[PDB]
Amino acid sequence: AKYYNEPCHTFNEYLLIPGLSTVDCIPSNVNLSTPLVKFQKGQQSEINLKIPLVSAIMQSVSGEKMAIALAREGGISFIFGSQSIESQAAMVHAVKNFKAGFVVSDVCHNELVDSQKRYLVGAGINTRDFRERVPALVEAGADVLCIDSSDGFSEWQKITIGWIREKYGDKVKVGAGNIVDGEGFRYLADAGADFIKIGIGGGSICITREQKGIGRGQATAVIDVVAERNKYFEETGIYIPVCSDGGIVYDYHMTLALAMGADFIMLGRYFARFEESPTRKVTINGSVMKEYWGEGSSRARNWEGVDSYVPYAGKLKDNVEASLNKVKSTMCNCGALTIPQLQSKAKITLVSSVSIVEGGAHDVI
Amino acid sequence: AKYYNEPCHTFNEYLLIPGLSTVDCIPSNVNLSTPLVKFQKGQQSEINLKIPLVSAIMQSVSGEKMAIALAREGGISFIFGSQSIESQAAMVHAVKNFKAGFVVSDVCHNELVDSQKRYLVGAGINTRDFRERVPALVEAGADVLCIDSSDGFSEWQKITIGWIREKYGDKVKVGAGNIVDGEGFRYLADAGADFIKIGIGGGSICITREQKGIGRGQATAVIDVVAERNKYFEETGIYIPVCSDGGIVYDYHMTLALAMGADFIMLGRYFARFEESPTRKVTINGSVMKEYWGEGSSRARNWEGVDSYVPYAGKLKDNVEASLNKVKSTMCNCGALTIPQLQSKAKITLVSSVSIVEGGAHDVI
Amino acid sequence: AKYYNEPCHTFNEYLLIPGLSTVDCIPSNVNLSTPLVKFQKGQQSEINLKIPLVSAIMQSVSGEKMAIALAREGGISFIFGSQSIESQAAMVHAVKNFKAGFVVSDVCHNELVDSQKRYLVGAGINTRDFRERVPALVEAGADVLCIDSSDGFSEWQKITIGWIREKYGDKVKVGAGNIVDGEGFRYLADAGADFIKIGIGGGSICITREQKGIGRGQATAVIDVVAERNKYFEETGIYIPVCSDGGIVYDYHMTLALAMGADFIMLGRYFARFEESPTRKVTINGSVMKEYWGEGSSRARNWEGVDSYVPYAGKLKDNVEASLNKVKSTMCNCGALTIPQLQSKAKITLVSSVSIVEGGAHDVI
Amino acid sequence: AKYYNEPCHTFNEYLLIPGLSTVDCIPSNVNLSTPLVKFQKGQQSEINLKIPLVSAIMQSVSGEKMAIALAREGGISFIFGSQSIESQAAMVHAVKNFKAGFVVSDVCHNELVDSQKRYLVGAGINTRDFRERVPALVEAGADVLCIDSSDGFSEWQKITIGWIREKYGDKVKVGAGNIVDGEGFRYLADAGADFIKIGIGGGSICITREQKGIGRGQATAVIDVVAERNKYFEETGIYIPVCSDGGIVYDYHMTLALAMGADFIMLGRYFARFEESPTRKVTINGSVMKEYWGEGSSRARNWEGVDSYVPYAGKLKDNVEASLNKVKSTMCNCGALTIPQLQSKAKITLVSSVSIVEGGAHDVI
Ligand SMILES: COc1c(C)c2c(c(O)c1C/C=C(\C)CCC(=O)O)C(=O)OC2
Ligand SMILES: COc1c(C)c2c(c(O)c1C/C=C(\C)CCC(=O)O)C(=O)OC2
Ligand SMILES: COc1c(C)c2c(c(O)c1C/C=C(\C)CCC(=O)O)C(=O)OC2
Ligand SMILES: COc1c(C)c2c(c(O)c1C/C=C(\C)CCC(=O)O)C(=O)OC2
Ligand SMILES: NC(=O)c1ncn([C@@H]2O[C@H](COP(=O)(O)O)[C@@H](O)[C@H]2O)n1
Ligand SMILES: NC(=O)c1ncn([C@@H]2O[C@H](COP(=O)(O)O)[C@@H](O)[C@H]2O)n1
Ligand SMILES: NC(=O)c1ncn([C@@H]2O[C@H](COP(=O)(O)O)[C@@H](O)[C@H]2O)n1
Ligand SMILES: NC(=O)c1ncn([C@@H]2O[C@H](COP(=O)(O)O)[C@@H](O)[C@H]2O)n1
Ligand SMILES: [K+]
Ligand SMILES: [K+]
Ligand SMILES: [K+]
Ligand SMILES: [K+]
Ligand code: NA
Ligand code: NA
Ligand code: NA
Ligand code: NA
Repeated sequence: AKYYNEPCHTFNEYLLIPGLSTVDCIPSNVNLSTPLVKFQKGQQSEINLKIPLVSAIMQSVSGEKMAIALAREGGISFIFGSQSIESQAAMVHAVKNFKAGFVVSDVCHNELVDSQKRYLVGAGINTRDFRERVPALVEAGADVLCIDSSDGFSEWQKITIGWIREKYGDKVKVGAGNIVDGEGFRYLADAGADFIKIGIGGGSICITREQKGIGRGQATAVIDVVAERNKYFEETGIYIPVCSDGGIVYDYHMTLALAMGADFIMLGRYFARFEESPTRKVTINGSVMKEYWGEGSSRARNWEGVDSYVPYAGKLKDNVEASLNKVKSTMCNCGALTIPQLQSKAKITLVSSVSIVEGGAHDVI
Repeated sequence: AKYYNEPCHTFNEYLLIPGLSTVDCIPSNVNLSTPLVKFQKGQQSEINLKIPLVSAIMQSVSGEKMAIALAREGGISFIFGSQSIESQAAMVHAVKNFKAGFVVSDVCHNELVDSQKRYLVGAGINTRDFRERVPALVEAGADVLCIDSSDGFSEWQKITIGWIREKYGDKVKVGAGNIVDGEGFRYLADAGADFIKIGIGGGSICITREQKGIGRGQATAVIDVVAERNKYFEETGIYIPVCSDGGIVYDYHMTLALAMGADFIMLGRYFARFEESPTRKVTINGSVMKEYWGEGSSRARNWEGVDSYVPYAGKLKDNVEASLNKVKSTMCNCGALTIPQLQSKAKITLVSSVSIVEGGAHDVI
Repeated sequence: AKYYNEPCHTFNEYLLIPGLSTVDCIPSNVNLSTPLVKFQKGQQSEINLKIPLVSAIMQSVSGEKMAIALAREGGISFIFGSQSIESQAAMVHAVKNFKAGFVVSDVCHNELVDSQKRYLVGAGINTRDFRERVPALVEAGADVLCIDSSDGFSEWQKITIGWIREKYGDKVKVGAGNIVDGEGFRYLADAGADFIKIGIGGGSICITREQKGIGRGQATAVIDVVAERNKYFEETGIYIPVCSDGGIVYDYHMTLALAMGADFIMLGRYFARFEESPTRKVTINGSVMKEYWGEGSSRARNWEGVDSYVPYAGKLKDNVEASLNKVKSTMCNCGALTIPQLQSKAKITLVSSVSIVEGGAHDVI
Repeated sequence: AKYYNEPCHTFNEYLLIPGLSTVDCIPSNVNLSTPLVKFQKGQQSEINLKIPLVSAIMQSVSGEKMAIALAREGGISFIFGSQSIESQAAMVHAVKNFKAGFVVSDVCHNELVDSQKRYLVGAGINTRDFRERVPALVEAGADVLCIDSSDGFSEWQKITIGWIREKYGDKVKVGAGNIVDGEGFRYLADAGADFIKIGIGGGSICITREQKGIGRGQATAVIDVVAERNKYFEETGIYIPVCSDGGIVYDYHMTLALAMGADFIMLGRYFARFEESPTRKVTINGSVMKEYWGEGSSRARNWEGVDSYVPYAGKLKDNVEASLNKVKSTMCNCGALTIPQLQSKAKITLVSSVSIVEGGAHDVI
């Protein structure tokens, strides 16, 4: 077998060490734009998010209301593919035609839209019924697709991406994953993926141990994939955006993920807490909660995972603004006005096993 | 004294990183056959389990019902030697002649059997009364034997194996152990053991600390012994199968043990939970349990250990099938269709002390 | 991004290994004097504390009573700058003119005073209203100033120090910070700071995680900054005193901080517990407590942090004497009669993650 | 300051890996004799314990009854020096003349005795009143002395040993300590100590943190001192026995300490639990306990430490026999018939931070 020189680490094990903060670096001047799909050296990505956040490909997270609310703030949602093809396509259609009208024939500056001023939206696909699902999603106006899988290091993803390239060329964008090391990244890169998703085991509703025992600390996975991605860019001139998917517990984990090289972040739990998630708001002994279940739970694929509750946080807007203000502020502490500058200048340290306690409040009531 | 460069590690500290999964790798096509006894280069083992699981040499685990139920699924049981010679021989006889008849003279495709279609069965032996016990076990039809001891790195095991080789040549198969490093493996190998058992301290009912303070993390022990075993094979052309005995807490620990090089796994607690274990099913406040005690407990050698209870799991069959389906699935994630292929391709990483939390469910109710 | 070879560590992870204790080293002969502001090689600092302790620049810690009580024992207080300029200046004035009289016009041997026998006092300043605040503090008789910030690695601190040097030359002393590595130290050194404050995240009332995720273990930060400070001294002949700010939980952490190279220590919680802190003494179910809130709490900047309680410890005097007696005693165990000698001779070891338990009381009721 | 390449470790972090156990190694044939005082190459120590255990120099442990009971089993006690000179001398006298008679003038094979068949006994001394105390202890018949201190790396110990050598030459044996590294060992060795005591912080009733912050993991201290001791022996031909003092929680820690090179072990808590300790047997809610307080507690030096209770274990004899049987058994697992052979052959591994759980009982009720 093959072993590694170092054990893997998660986001909670790192802290950012400040760099020189210049007078021009104030939160309001920080630009959080980031590339969504691959491009060649010297070019810009055809699709750029205005904020580096995308909602997870999950029944309990990315419905049409979520896709609209997130696109309004500059991010994009990946409508879950764990439903009928007709049903998923309808959600995509509804998001693409939201600015049309509520009836029949009887102003956000950071909104993410296409040349027709329509909100951008993504859609998850699987390696099974893609020959039928993909065309339906394209016709519905889906702006980007993403193969949804726990282990993307599969010949099935290569076949799926190939079928798409052969039928649509580079006109249909498709993300692939998840992978956790350079090998996996490289395989999906050569296969043609437009962006590669990183992460296995990190998800809040994912229990590696009580399952198959596959996975890797999210930080180590990101750092490793990013290095491979950069090597790949140098060899081929092709820059493939990568997504850190899962494991985000605190807002600062977002800054860490971006600093380590992730272009954007995929979150489930974070977004499930919002009013706009498709789940039910349930009140439990004075506490308003929201349902949250993984795609691996029996409750999902009935059309490996856990079914739970997350505290209600209110509307997506105020929460995302609060989170990103903290990211922007930290970026300035690091001397960065943009994500690429942060990825270049960030000073990232690992913290001791016997520590972390000093970081929080201690010896006080 | 002699010290080591690295501290030892247990199974819970590792995770498997996926490899390329090909289209032909589906769980149902995974072959879990594995060698039980040593053979020369270019040959096949005279005895091959159909599944890499064997039940522990314990009074509370391997009785005749267990031996039958496990052999039916492709594994083998080692009838405990902590009983009279006449008593142990009778159990072996009963298993060997089960397909004869229930009265007097008045279709499982993965069953493990001999050329006479009789279920295979093993039997534990000790370094004391082997001159009387061995012959009785052979006459009873025991297919394989195994010296049962916590520290097999002993001249007593060499003497026992020698007496067997001198009286039966290579016609009687005998496993030896337990050992935890290359030195111990090598000693029992040169002594003639047909398979070597790995593990000291890992057992669920074993408390190293509150005892002698001998032992080693099961993962490190396996990895070390396997390297020595491979070196030995290269020098002599003799391949000695090794058994990871104890420390298996979760199903994925099985995949880990095999990936690290263990040919098969010995379990006690896992099998004690089944209907077929010889212990009593006792109901405690709505919870049906089964008794489980170690061979080192006073409750056993009365014919060092602990006496406890394990939750009833039902019949052996459905449980073993569920466990192995998960192993097979993980093997495909690793790009392996067989155990040898898994041992060759597995990518095994250690996980941080400050982690493991990310792996399971977190920040959710 | 930039990574490090070792994870950071906190004070709780270290222990001092004794050196040769000579007959002349008794606690009463230990000199705890230490430099407060920078000087050139061959000179002495214009200001020397008699004890290496200074109270934090916080509303709940350094009021006029605290400044007087601490100066009497040989330390200095930094009157909080999170109040009106007129208000802060009045506190400084009151401390400077305390030995004048209680009415109107109708003997501590370790006291820290100026050439006029008046108690020394410091005052915190910010990078915003310094053009108005500084002059007012100088006129009031402030002996030393200190820019109060969580991330001193800022162009704003350079501008502030510059404005001070241009208007007052080297006649007005100003400390800067906080920083946690050589880079940050070097930047503030070249900027002209008279002393540099070390520490981000360590504070008892500071929660890095639930915030921005910036920081570093206090021990590692001190050790790193001190090495840079020593390198800087060798290159320029300028010795810049450094302050370990925050993270002190136990008295021995004080000895550790000094041994690692910190010239003096800044504490908040430690001093808040005293009668002389400006907060209210509140009795909670038989326990007399004192309020303690960080400057980052909403309760403070209303003229990021937490509001809490700390157990009442009584008057500053008896507590500081008890603490320093322990430091002095430990210094002799290390063969040191002075702080510089301790920094030179201390033998400092890191302790294992799996330990620390042996250090305290164990296996006893 | 001076730092180290590795963090220190305690006994709980190690396990012994078995070696070849020969047929002649049975517990009853294991010899636990060990040297108490220094000797030259080619010679034997003038005093050899029959078992490697000595009771701590504590008021709550080593009284006359303890000294008698322990000497009967082959060990020696160090009558506490924290009492009047007349009082301590009387205890020594009583032990030396126990085989005389209970009234006035009106058969253990492992007993430790002198040429007059009298039980051996030791006595602790301090660096203060030794000019009066020593003569009184010698006249009383004390067989060996030991300077009692938490930091033996002191010029005071050199002066004390010197005064003894000048007045008695090498006729009076005196141990010194405690130290935790090669430097300290070397200093007391050159000073003339007959044996050197290792350990600071390990004691069950010692709380390093809540004190001065001096100390080192007991295992690391022993390993380091032993290496220095062996180097010293090679350079001078003088073999100085060393004592691992404190930190023994389990019986296997005894085997570990000896395997790492300690010639003998000093214990406090272990012996306090016995009927023969001078403290009071107190019954607390059905549990018979014994008082146990450190020499650093105010309760002691009233003629830094804690006052507590330890569960009653009964008579010293049965307990020491049980403990040593386990040590002897483990020694055979390691292929050792004597302590020197164990120190030479022991294979000692460190165990992972994330482990230790596997070692004990797990996943069972
Ligand atoms: C597919 O959605 C995921 C993803 C993206 C991830 C994980 C996961 O468990 C599931 C659910 C797993 C399912 C439905 C089993 C099918 C499969 O193999 O894909 C994970 O651990 O990392 C990433
Ligand atoms: C023999 O069965 C075992 C085995 C196989 C192992 C251990 C163990 O404790 C016992 C019971 C120990 C007994 C009955 C003491 C006799 C002996 O020395 O064999 C263990 O720790 O690793 C493996
Ligand atoms: C300024 O006072 C501090 C200091 C000195 C430190 C920290 C901190 O949180 C605050 C409060 C932080 C505030 C009021 C936000 C403004 C700022 O950015 O300065 C810390 O973590 O290390 C040192
Ligand atoms: C002297 O007895 C000890 C010993 C042997 C040790 C320690 C200790 O705390 C005390 C009590 C400490 C006292 C009475 C203070 C006087 C002194 O300095 O000796 C310890 O930590 O390691 C070893
Ligand atoms: N284990 C499951 O059932 C399941 N369902 C989804 N997931 C993974 O977890 C991610 C969400 O993680 P989280 O809640 O944001 O930590 C998803 O985008 C996906 O990669 N895991
Ligand atoms: N300590 C004991 O009393 C005892 N009895 C059996 N054992 C060991 O534990 C193994 C079972 O481990 P487990 O329950 O499967 O974790 C046995 O095969 C044996 O090697 N240990
Ligand atoms: N987080 C906050 O609100 C806050 N307020 C003050 N501080 C920092 O904490 C220090 C006090 O730490 P402590 O209480 O002594 O551990 C201050 O000197 C400052 O550097 N942090
Ligand atoms: N801290 C104290 O008050 C105190 N008193 C004794 N000791 C140390 O602890 C040892 C006993 O340790 P333990 O109880 O056996 O773990 C003593 O021999 C001595 O070195 N420490
Ligand atoms: K900065
Ligand atoms: K795969
Ligand atoms: K000393
Ligand atoms: K052995
Ligand atoms: Na903190
Ligand atoms: Na998880
Ligand atoms: Na202790
Ligand atoms: Na165990």
